[PDB]
Amino acid sequence: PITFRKSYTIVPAEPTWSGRFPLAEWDQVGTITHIPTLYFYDKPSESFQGNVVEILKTSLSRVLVHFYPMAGRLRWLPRGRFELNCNAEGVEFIEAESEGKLSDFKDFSPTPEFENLMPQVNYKNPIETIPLFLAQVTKFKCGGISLSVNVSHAIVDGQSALHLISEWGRLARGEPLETVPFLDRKILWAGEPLPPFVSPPKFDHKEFDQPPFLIGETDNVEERKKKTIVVMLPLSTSQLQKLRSKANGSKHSDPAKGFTRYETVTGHVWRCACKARGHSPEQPTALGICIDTRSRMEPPLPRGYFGNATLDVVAASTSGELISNELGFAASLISKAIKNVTNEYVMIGIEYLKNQKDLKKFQDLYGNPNLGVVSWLTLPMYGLDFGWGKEFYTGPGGDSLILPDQNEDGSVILATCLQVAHMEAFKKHFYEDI
Ligand SMILES: CC(C)(COP(=O)(O)OP(=O)(O)OC[C@H]1O[C@@H](n2cnc3c(N)ncnc32)[C@H](O)[C@@H]1OP(=O)(O)O)[C@@H](O)C(=O)NCCC(=O)NCCS
Repeated sequence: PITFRKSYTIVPAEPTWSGRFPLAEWDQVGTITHIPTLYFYDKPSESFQGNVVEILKTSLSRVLVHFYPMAGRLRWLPRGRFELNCNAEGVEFIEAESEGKLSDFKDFSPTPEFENLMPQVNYKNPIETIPLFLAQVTKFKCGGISLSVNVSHAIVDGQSALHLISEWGRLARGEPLETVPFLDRKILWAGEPLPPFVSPPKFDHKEFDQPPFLIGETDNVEERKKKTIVVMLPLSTSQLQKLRSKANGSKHSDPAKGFTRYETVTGHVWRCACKARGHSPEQPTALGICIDTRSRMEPPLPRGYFGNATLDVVAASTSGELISNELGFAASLISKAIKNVTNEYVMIGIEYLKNQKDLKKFQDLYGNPNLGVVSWLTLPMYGLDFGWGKEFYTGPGGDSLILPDQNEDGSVILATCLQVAHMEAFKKHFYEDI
């Protein structure tokens, strides 16, 4: 319920480098729409006499000096490629008021009806009118505050978007940058040939293939149209210890290193989805894993590298093998697909994309029979202070998310997007068939 909405354009507070800015291959594939994050704050203490909206606008303007690419626009190039125009056209900031209360919210979680709180984007508009960054602050009726931030995956991954947001808070409190951004995407060979390969590369990565369809049909529009649903499913510390010890008992597990939380939960989720979808045993199925490459390259990417450095790697199996084998088998498929990602693997993946004739077939928003599990377990989300205090909740809006549980260290919450026809069976196996 919204009672006021007023929208402003924010440009950097000082002149900034202007011109044409080429993007890494990872910038131009996968998700190129906006990553949305929500932050909720309690009514500021009586101590606070600053101006909330003005603090936000002013510090955003100052932080855009150091992150000036965020203030630019995209422009299409030939062959599905695109680049950034650093033109300091600016970002959209919205100040809004509501006559709802913080206490009206049933609970806090990526949920719809929150859309009055998020700046909505019209992706059919011409590209040079679409800001890469949109923020909305909303004052509620009893003094609570909400802040949604929406930042293009076409120019950053989630790590770099949260870097931007964190520095925004720091500068609003008047203190210096924690991590200086490294902005030159040439370090990732943006718009440039890779070094020569010593040994010629074998282009055999699973993610180069297109994800399978359901065994009967020949394309996936029928599945794409079906009604889905998001449910939040907690996993307590002890449930995770059970799942993990069960997976480590399998001889596919690594000795001296167990399965991680991500590996275990993701294998469990893949098995549960397979059981719930009632596939024939031969049904191919692929699971997508986001992998941050920053520290996986040699040389590792520079500290504070600002851009997309995350790639989606695929593990694949059949529904019947996943269902019929123990949990450790599935987890070992996840773990093996992750351990494959060495420096050589990354460079071969970039070379593949450089040599593709059209990137449009790797862009825009997967589901049944396939799956994606995005780890949010290490993203520096928490403690964003502008300051009227830290937030009391923050979270994001075929993909499921593994979020940490901000109120019990080590516990997690799966944000699961599945078809309505399969959600009930999924929940049942998720807890029971532990
Ligand atoms: C692929 C990935 C998900 C695998 O995670 P993983 O299976 O936990 O394996 P890791 O090697 O990263 O970490 C092992 C353990 O040490 C911790 N850890 C290891 N390296 C770490 C690092 N560099 N920073 C923080 N924590 C780390 C992890 O939290 C994990 O702990 P857990 O088992 O208690 O959960 C992870 O490495 C990754 O790339 N994360 C990226 C998520 C992301 O960027 N998503 C947003 C995309 S827009």
